[PDB]
Amino acid sequence: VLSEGEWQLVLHVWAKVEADVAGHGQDIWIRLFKSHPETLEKFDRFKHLKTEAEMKASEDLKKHGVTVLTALGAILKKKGHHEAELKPLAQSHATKHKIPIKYLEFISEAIIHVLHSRHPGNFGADAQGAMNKALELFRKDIAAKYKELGYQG
Ligand code: HEM
Repeated sequence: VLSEGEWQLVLHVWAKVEADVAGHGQDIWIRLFKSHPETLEKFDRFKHLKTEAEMKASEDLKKHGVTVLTALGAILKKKGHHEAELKPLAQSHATKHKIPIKYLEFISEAIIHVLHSRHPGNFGADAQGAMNKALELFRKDIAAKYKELGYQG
């Protein structure tokens, strides 16, 4: 359980991210694919991209980034009361896409790296600690759902 003070730090920096959802989406997925190439293999729709240049020019990848950040933003705004939002996400990622928990850890790392680079003034040590706590809560609850659904993860 996070304290109200910790949620405030998380939503304060997220408000800045919302000023340019598409741009943040691009930086995050590009950071992930470059740092962990194996994650790209899970997208039959993007597995052909060979360079950072091709990724940055992809309109479809940009669109998907917006979809992903909008879904994550809705969860964070619930401040822990996200049971209803997690069910459909857990089902599709465990049963259809087959995404291991380890890959959710990799994208959490990419999110923190991008926020640190673009928002240093609003992402100091205390704020980073609060964001890590929020993302750990997310992964913990998704993992529990994965188990109930029959996927090891
Ligand atoms: C930050 C956590 C993530 C969020 C909030 C998220 C959200 C979503 C959403 C909303 C969709 C579309 C609806 C659906 O199929 O459920 C989606 C699709 C998908 N996600 Fe995720 N996702 C996350 C992490 C990942 C990761 C780490 C991978 C793989 C490395 C992944 C792979 C996929 C794939 C393959 C699809 C289908 C794309 C397509 O072919 O159109 N997701 N995700």
